[PDB]
Amino acid sequence: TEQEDVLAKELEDVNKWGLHVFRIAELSGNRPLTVIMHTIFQERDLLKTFKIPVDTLITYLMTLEDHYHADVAYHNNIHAADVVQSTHVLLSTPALEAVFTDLEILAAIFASAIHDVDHPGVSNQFLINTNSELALMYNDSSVLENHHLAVGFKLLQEENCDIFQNLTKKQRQSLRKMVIDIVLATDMSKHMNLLADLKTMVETKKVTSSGVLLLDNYSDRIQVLQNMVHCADLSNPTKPLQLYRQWTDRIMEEFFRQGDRERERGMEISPMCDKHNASVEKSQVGFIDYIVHPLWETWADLVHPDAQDILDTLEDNREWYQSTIP
Ligand SMILES: CCOC(=O)c1c(C)nn(-c2cccc([N+](=O)[O-])c2)c1C
Ligand SMILES: [Mg+2]
Ligand SMILES: [Zn+2]
Repeated sequence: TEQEDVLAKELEDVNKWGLHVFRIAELSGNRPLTVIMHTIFQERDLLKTFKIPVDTLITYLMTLEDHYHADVAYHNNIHAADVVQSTHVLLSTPALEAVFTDLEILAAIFASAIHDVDHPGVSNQFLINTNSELALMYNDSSVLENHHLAVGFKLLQEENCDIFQNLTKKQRQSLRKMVIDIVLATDMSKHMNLLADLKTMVETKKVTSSGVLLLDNYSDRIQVLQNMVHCADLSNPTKPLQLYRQWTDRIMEEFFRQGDRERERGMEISPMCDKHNASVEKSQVGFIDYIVHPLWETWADLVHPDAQDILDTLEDNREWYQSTIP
């Protein structure tokens, strides 16, 4: 089949920054997370290493993917597939060669896959301000992130979905802890603290003669994995412009829908959520200057000079967005 052939060809770029993820979503019948996760697991030999039955992996992935909302413009299965694939590329950074174990690799990829599952398309602050059941359950802290974790793990208990069935008890405990530590770190309210700690690691950085990072204890290892997945989460502005612009269109649609809910409820409209008073291009330049560039520049220092091409693209995109402002 032509559709199946073109999908296979697009998936050959799975190890590259700038994978045509939207095209893959279309060609796979809206199954980018399932096909990209399966491809990556095969590429890294994770099914054999952890004795994961192929049917079990696909069943879990399809179930997980079904729990991403198809009517949420940004925080959906395409975003999850994109973060998974971006983490997969970051794990292959020369400076991290042989740094992480297969279990740590599995944890980072799994964390990426479930990190926004069942996202309702509204922010933690909106959930807190509307006295939502989610904010009540989670006592106003990392409300969404706790929920994404709970759903991602609970789905492993569905029929033929336990992809970790052949891991030892110790491996399962370690993976669970790492996944929780990683997904909770994707809460944007923790960004400044995560970045501050990453900068501290860079200053005291220890490397081999080839530039490979030397991370001994759990605190340092998980910190790098947390920042890696956080970078993947915040990687849209570092992708080829055609991809970045699509992600911007999607987050603005999602944000505007939240603002529409806020406006009708008589709530103050959140930043970037007012479709009648928006400055999309100025907001992207601000996002890059204050959040994305500071993070990626620090990551680039940690793995110097492996992230130079990513940083170059980010700066090209910032320049272009700035040029659209008269
Ligand atoms: C593609 C442009 O993206 C954005 O402008 C943008 C802004 C601002 N915040 N966020 C955002 C919102 C919730 C969570 C995260 N995240 O955890 O990375 C990022 C995005 C994706
Ligand atoms: Mg999130
Ligand atoms: Zn995300």
